[PDB]
Amino acid sequence: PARRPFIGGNFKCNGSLDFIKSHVAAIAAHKIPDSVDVVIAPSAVHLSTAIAANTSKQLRIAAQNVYLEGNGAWTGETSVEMLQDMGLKHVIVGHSERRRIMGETDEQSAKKAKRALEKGMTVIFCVGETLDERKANRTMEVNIAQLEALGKELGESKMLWKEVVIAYEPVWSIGTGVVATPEQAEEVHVGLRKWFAEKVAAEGAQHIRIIYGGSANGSNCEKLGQCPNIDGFLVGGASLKPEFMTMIDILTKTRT
Amino acid sequence: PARRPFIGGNFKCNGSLDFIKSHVAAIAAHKIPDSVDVVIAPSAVHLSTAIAANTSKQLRIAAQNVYLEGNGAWTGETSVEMLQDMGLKHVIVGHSERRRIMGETDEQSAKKAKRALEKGMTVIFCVGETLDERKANRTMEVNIAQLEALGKELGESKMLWKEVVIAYEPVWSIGTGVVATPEQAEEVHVGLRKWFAEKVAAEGAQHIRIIYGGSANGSNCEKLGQCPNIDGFLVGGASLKPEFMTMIDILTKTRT
Ligand SMILES: [Ca+2]
Ligand SMILES: [Ca+2]
Repeated sequence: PARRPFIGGNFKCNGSLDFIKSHVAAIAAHKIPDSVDVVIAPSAVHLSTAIAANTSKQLRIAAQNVYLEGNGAWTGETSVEMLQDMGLKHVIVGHSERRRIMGETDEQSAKKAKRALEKGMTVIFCVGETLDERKANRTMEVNIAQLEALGKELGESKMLWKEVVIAYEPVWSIGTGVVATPEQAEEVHVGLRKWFAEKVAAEGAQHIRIIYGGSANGSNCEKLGQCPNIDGFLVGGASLKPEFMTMIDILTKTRT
Repeated sequence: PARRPFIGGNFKCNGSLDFIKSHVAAIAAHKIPDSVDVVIAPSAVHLSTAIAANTSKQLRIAAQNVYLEGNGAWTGETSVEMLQDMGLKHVIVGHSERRRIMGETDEQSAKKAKRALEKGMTVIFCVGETLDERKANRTMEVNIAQLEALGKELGESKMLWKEVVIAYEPVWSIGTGVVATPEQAEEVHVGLRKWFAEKVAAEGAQHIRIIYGGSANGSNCEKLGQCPNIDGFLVGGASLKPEFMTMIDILTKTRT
């Protein structure tokens, strides 16, 4: 029931070539212990540049999205095969900006994840409810439906769950500066542990990482990290700034 | 009423790092006259690699898609600003694989194009009808609705049309090996010229390029290129092969 802490930084649709070289170099220059997983996710056109600038043996690079077919006639998309050819092993799937703004459905998110996992990738799988859904008292029902879809696609092959990191990001917390309270986030995380224990495996539930995202930063992260079911963070805006490195330091001290 | 010929090659969701280096080098080694525009569009994660391998002063590199906002919280997307920072000036908008498979609407295609054009980019703007629509005798109505949307977004600023290249690709011809006959394609192109003359400008209609796509290759392209309203080609599968270079040679001889 001892879990390795995880922190991811999602650059989103931001960055120039020079900023990527500079900021990746600054993170890579920081001490990153071997006892914590640290991942950053640049925009797709910047992945090659980030890889070249990454001089750290610990720092990993992730893609922000992937398509759910292999190589073929899919103009504008990126395949799992392309990422692995570049040497990448991490990918974000189902981010709310894609679920709620660009119409990506529960099942499509689940199918993207399944294919990446079967190929041997680590998937940061995102779930979260909107303000309306929370007001209608549907928080846990929404979050569990999103996960259930993945369970459906995965099947009785529960071994693929081993490379899933679940990221809970309430939609009303994304980019708004309104971070959830420790009480709000821990409640949802506890909910998800119990679902995982019931629907997948009790021993598995003890080992899978569940991270919190949505306005997480260097000021508010320490208190959150003390919640027992919060294994780390998926960081948006702050991952573009010097305080990402400070978050790495605090995560290490809190949970290792 | 003399128009500069244009050929584009869309790699789609294909390629490895090594294949991109190798194939871009092979195209770049070919003689490309200054009297024809030649553009290739690698997948987004390969753009940097293609740029580095491109030793030609004539060859241009395009992106396969772009989003319709500037830099911000848009996980998985690419901005016009990112492309220009990389030194790119061409982008494909509204490819049918995105209209018909991934739900990209007429107006969204139009808004993507408008933003790219306002920033100074050249847009290869794709239109085309499905087999069902052609059977219901709606070919011209479909194609013109798709373009009208762009006219709507553009406005009384008809000067932005100067950097548009229209690509007609019947959907039933895309990736199927069923190329349209010269008669079928020329008919549609004539239709589009007349719309452009009526809704935009008679002098403009004399200068805008309209290219044909859909199973175009080195065997069937010469006859097509002799149609007066077909100014060149948007090439899919064949752009990944050695015959792309042969198509460049024939286009030059036919239309310059
Ligand atoms: Ca995030
Ligand atoms: Ca094409």
